[PDB]
Amino acid sequence: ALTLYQRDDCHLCDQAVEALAQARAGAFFSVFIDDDAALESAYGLRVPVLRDPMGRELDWPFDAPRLRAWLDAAP
Repeated sequence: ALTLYQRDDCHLCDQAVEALAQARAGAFFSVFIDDDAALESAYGLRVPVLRDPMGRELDWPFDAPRLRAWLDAAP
């Protein structure tokens, strides 16, 4: 499963969600940075950001082909 770091009320984050569906990425779980100072400082200017089990990260912007390619480029 992937980890999608995002914040509440963000069009870019909603778009990442759609990219995950269109690229047919597998399972993913959202982690909202809003109430986490540490996550805010680390991803506050980058969200939405995708992170895989290996620890690799893909920062917005990314469309279906970039996402699907990033996934297939692992590990």
